[PDB]
Amino acid sequence: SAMEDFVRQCFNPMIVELAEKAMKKYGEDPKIETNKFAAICTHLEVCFMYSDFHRFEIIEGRDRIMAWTVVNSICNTTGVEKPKFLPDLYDYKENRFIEIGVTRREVHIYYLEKANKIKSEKTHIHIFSFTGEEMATKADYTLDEESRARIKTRLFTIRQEMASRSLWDSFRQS
Ligand SMILES: O=C(O)c1[nH]c(-c2ccc(-c3nnn[nH]3)cc2C(F)(F)F)cc(=O)c1O
Ligand SMILES: [Mn+2]
Ligand SMILES: [Mn+2]
Repeated sequence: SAMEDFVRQCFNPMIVELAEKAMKKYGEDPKIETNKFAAICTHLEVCFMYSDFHRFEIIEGRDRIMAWTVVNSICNTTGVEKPKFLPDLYDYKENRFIEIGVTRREVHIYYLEKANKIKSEKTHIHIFSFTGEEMATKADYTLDEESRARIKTRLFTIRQEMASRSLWDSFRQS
């Protein structure tokens, strides 16, 4: 499959390995579910890049045992309410957990979907699009403009790399 080849060619091995590990744990072949492989890699990349702006702690990518331990630790020290779902990042400046969404669809459709999933208003929600559009909780975008633009540039580049290889149409409809 070209998609698997693109993933290994445009994402760093650490992201590719973690993505494979996530899917392989639940009995999913990154070769059969190629478009899901790409999305997990793309989303993980965004989470890692968002954290490099320590103001952020990265819950995403960690195994469930390590991830919940980090969340439990933060919650006991900060007094922040324990989230029902494992969140992606934790802002230490704004003292709140953050959920990061990446969507091929329109930002608002995904934002409301994620809000419904985590009816916890404590968890901040930031949605990015491959079209350079972003929606966040209370329009607090957290990161500086430059930082945020760099994430959106990578997302657009991923989209165009897929499209040069004629893979974007399948990805957007999945
Ligand atoms: O585990 C998490 O925490 C997590 N999981 C996802 C997610 C859920 C379903 C699919 C899928 N696509 N096609 N079939 N399934 C892909 C993803 C991916 F974005 F990770 F790729 C999104 C999050 O934002 C998140 O935080
Ligand atoms: Mn997550
Ligand atoms: Mn997420």
